[PDB]
Order: sequence, then structure tokens, then C-alpha cells
Amino acid sequence: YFQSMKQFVKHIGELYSNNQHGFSEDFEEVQRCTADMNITAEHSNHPENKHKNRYINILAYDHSRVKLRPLPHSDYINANYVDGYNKAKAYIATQGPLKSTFEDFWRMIWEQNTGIIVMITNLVEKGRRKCDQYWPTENSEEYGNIIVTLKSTKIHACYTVRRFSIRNTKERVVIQYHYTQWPDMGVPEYALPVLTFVRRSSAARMPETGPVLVHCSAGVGRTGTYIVIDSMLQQIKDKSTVNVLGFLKHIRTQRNYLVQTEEQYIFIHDALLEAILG
Ligand SMILES: [Cl-]
Ligand SMILES: [Cl-]
Ligand SMILES: [Cl-]
Ligand SMILES: [Cl-]
Repeated sequence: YFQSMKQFVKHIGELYSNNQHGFSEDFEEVQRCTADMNITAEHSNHPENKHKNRYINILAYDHSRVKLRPLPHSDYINANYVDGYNKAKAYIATQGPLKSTFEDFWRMIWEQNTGIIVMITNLVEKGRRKCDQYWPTENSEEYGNIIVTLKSTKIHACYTVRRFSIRNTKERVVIQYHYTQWPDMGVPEYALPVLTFVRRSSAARMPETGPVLVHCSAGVGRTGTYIVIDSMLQQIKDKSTVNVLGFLKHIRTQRNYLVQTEEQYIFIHDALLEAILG
């Protein structure tokens, strides 16, 4: 209803009050929940899989990890299923792929029936490598049994959309929504561009398709921020009634560190407030 929307908007101001005391309290709770819960990630730590992780301390929880079909530890990718508002396994949250995991990455896309990739990092930021370029600059590239062809590109102010066709050589359209303006440090000054990106990339999800693949560099901070904004917008649209903190605690059981920073937690609320007022 209008009334629960009114209470949420008021709750946002509450969190902001007293030098953001409520936001800090909320996020400290989130971090403590993560610290206290024991969630295994044995596969991520297996010696054979160590080179498949971009970061030694960003793992894939066992219970929610995406499994690749075994090949004649070939089942491992640093990726997890993550819920959306009502829908189980609405997303696959994953790291920016490495050259050594490009074949695995595209095979996962294929096997999962994924039609949309959401990328929320530049390849290099402030001279530091954040992600390897897992797609062809032009024409086609073969990544094991998957051939990926770049059909077309549209470069907007804050995001780029690349339309691919992929084919398993042992054809499907896959669209990449690539946000290109996230700052080197902190969060975006203005939420509106991110809101537009979330709305357009989320609207691209078609019926009877697999999870939307979301990644940044580690696949935790910006990735989690996207998933929470998208999911809470969908909840507001359908139900009203938002529960950002409970949703975040829940997804944090599915992939380590989703929404990594308090600044991101606050940004989520800025973005939802802008959506509500717009
Ligand atoms: Cl499992
Ligand atoms: Cl991986
Ligand atoms: Cl890296
Ligand atoms: Cl979505």
C-alpha cells in the first residue's frame, strides 16, 4: 500500500539521522551475521581450483555454488545462485572471469540457459586489472565448445549494451549490460544512472530463461548492490512492503560478502528513494 511505502521512506530518513547511526547499526549487524555463521566452501579451497578464483579470499559457498557438468574438479566455477524478490535462483553472482576460466564461464552460461549478463566493472580501473575481456571485440571468438559472436553494440553515457549470439559446437541470443561509470573510489554520486541501468537490464529478462548472470570484479560488492536494488524495486512494484535488511542477510548466506560496504548499503537506499520519488 501507499502506507507501507510512506513508512519505508520515513525509515530511510531514520537510518540517515544522527550521522547515519542507523545505517551503521544495520550494516554492523549484517557483518556480524556473516562472521558468526559457518558456511562451507570446500570446493573453492581445493588445490586444483585455486587458480580459478580471482581473489584468494572470495569464495563460492558449497550449498549455492553453480556446478558445471563434469568433463571427460572440472565442475568448479566461482559463482553462486542468488535469490531474487520471490524467485529462487534468480541470479548467478560471479567474479569477473579470468583468461583461465573463460571456457568455464561461457559453458556455465550455456548450461544454465542464461540470456542476460550484467557487468558492473570496467576491465581496468585506475590502472588495476579488475576483469579479463571474456568477449570478442569484433566478430567471433571460440571458448571451448562455445562460439560467441558480437552482433551489435550501443554505448550510452553510463552503460554499454552488447548483443551476442552464442552457439554450442558439440544458437541463443545473450545480451550484456555493462555499466561503465562506476567510480574508481566510492559509489556513484548520482543514483539515477544506476537506477536506469537496473530498470533496463532487469526488463530484459525474458520468460523461461535461466538466471541473470551478475558480476563485477570479485562478484560481491557492486554485484550485491545491483541484486538488492533490483529485487527491492520488484518487491515495491508487486507487493509494496520492502525489507532491505532481511533480504540482504538472506542473500549473504548465498554468496560471501554480497553488498560489501556500508557505503553500498546506503547507496541502495538512496537509489530506492530516488525511484520512489521519481
Ligand atoms: Cl551443492
Ligand atoms: Cl571460476
Ligand atoms: Cl584481480
Ligand atoms: Cl533481473
